[PDB]
Amino acid sequence: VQLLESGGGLVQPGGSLRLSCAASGHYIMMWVRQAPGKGLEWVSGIYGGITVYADSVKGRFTISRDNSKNTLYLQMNSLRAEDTAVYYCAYRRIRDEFDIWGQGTMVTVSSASTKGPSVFPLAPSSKSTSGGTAALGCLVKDYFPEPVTVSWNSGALTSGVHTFPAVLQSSGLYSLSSVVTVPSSSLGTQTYICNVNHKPSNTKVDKRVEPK
Amino acid sequence: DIQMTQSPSTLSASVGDRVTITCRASQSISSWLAWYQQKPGKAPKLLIYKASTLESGVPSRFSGSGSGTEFTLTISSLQPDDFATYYCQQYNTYWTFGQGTKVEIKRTVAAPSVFIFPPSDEQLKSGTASVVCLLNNFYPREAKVQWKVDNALQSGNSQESVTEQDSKDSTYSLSSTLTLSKADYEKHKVYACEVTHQGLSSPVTKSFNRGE
Ligand SMILES: [Cl-]
Repeated sequence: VQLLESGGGLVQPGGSLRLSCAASGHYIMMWVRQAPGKGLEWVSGIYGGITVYADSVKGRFTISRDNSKNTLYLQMNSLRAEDTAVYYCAYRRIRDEFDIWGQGTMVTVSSASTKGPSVFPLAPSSKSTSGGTAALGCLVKDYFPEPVTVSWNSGALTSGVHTFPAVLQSSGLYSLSSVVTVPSSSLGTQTYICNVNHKPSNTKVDKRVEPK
Repeated sequence: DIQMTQSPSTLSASVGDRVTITCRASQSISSWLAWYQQKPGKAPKLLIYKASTLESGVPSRFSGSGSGTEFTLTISSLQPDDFATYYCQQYNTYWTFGQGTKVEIKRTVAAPSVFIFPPSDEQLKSGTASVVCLLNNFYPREAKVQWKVDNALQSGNSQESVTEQDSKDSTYSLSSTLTLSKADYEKHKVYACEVTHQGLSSPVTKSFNRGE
């Protein structure tokens, strides 16, 4: 068995999408979703063609199947920010496998447009210098959509580097910082440059982070 | 209406340890309980169904026990592949998932090194000020960050982000970002980040004076 999912994408609030999950190779079929940072959430099922819904989506989503196409659908109307999630389909036996899961399709509900990040220095100073070690970094702010990547010194500095998971701001744009700890002794010797790439906007930025 | 609650929410363990996760139902679900494993970025994988039946191809170190309202997943000897998040699911009435239990790698206590970064003059020209507080390479994950602006405690104007456990040293790092308009930022002098953590015998504060 394989389940092939599609139909996920970016849509503005109030918009609609139709997800598909096509089987290859008795049933109960489910849709289950996972918002960023959150747990699994069952949202709809079809078992006669009996259909059921979670309270969170009832009245907005509709589950159906086309037996001739071996394909399960989820029609999603009146979408909201909180519907942003990865949507999985799962087939449950009613092979020796009890479950078959799809790989997921991403749904993003937002009116933001593609936008490259700002890149601001996080300069080392006495306020970021503890016992021979200094911290420095770059703040990669106000981009859409995910993802960005950050390197240091074009990949030459990897030790001590932490690039944080993005947060969604109330503006609807993403932000993250990337930081590195180095010897405070290296601050006048060695140069530190963050290399930021945001493929969706064709943005590639190099920023030198100079010590105070 | 069937609520599923797991305990603990996070468990810290070592390779070779025997580990137990509990799942409770708000009303009896008889033996209609499944356990899942999920890794970051991936569809969940079924481990156990009908409370105690091992799914095809799942390692024999996983086992499930219990019935009615109380269930247990046991991993007899933990392996590196097993650090992950685990979800129970009731399927008495539709599907409902528990909130997840994260199994992470135990190590010694390590206090965070704390660093504060004022906003760049460069950003201030944007009309916004981001003040960044970094907590680096600490364990365990639980920590508290308070922002204080001229000794006044702040709320609702910050966002946190945390890394996944480091693959070499098993620590976490955390960023907290305070965001203010330029005008609001210019009203105050002293900006401080106060950090509480098990490894610190008292809270650590890093601070600066705007412009100094
Ligand atoms: Cl659920």
